[PDB]
Amino acid sequence: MFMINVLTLIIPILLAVAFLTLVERKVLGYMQFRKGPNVVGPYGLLQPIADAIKLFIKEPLRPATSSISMFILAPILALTLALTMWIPLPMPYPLINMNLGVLFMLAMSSLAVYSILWSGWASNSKYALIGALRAVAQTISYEVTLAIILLSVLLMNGSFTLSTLIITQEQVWLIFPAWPLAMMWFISTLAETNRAPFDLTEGESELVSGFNVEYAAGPFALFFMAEYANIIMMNIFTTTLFLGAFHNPYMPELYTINFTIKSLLLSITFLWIRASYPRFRYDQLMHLLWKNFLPLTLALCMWHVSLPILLSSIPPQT
Amino acid sequence: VKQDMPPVGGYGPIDYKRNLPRRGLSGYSMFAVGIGALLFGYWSMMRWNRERRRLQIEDFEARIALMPLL
Ligand SMILES: CCCCCCCCCCCCCCCCCC(=O)OC[C@H](COP(=O)([O-])OCC[N+](C)(C)C)OC(=O)CCCCCCCCCCCCCCCCC
Repeated sequence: MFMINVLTLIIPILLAVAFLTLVERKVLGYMQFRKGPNVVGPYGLLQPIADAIKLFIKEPLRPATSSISMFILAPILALTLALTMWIPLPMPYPLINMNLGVLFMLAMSSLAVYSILWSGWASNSKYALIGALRAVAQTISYEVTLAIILLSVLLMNGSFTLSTLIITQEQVWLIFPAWPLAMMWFISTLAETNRAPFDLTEGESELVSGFNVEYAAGPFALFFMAEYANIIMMNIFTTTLFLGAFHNPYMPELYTINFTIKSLLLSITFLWIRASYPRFRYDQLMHLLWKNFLPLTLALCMWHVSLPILLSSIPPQT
Repeated sequence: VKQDMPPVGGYGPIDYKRNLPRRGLSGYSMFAVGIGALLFGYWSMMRWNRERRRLQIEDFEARIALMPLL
């Protein structure tokens, strides 16, 4: 019975990833004064099916100079970590109701970097090494500020449980008292997933393709669905953190519709940002978070740890 | 004869200058809006957190009443 629950969790997110490829292509085309795919089917509904069937009947092309074991393990680890880290999200009831879901998602987001790193190192190429080291630089740029942002915004919730975050935002949204943390969190989620303007790993300008330049079709699709499932999970995580919707225990479909449309708007905002900005340099991103975001994050952390004591508004931990 | 020529009065005006309309508010307005939003959020959070503390105290004293039988 739990098998039914986990398969009904993991199949619609793959379908969502494919239709996210469709929506990304069509919306990005329409923002560039042109049209997206509409010839494959009725309004292009069959383009992701054609892409998926095409990519799984092509040659795998395992290189000779690459360590084959890590070359196979890295996309498997990427897709796996993209799968078993959707679980603690309350929709409105999570599949796994972890007591420490926030730290779990932090740890498994730290673990997903190793797939990119071992993909870059395993395939014996210089561009893959450059992409892997740029991923390392991006991780050391963003991780500490991301964790302090989460700690400062969880001081009003009471605990690390993601299920109690709806109860915290039952009266008002959490973006009203923590909007600078919300903006910094949005930039951190943009830089976490290597999305534009902080791509810097699959750079088609400075490099050819980066870490996945030696990965032909079949294994290359795994990184694509891992990245797109990652951006959907960041959108849902940001929606739960800062845009908590009204929850009725008798009608969970209201909360499901509400956070579904909010996460869709957040993904639309992601693609809106993608089409409009030039790519950051990966040394400028390093000085962005470590010099501008970090002092403000420390000041806001001290403000948010001295605020509930000041106002007799310390939230319960139960 | 018939050739491609401009008319007697010439053509209309053609622009060649940079046009940036400078749309938006001053810094004081947006900073005051942000401060007001922060104050409203802080007040709502203080009220809801006090209510949640009272509810937690009620649940704890319910457990206190239920303890000896268990
Ligand atoms: C989740 C909700 C929605 C969030 C926003 C999402 C939609 C909008 C997205 C916009 C596009 C973003 C694209 C990526 C941009 C990347 C660059 C970037 O972000 O750079 C950050 C830039 C960095 O600046 P920089 O890169 O220009 O560096 C300047 C460097 N020097 C100075 C040396 C030249 O700005 C910040 O770091 C600001 C962070 C947020 C600040 C919030 C302040 C709130 C108010 C505080 C109080 C102020 C009053 C005074 C005190 C009063 C006390 C009572």
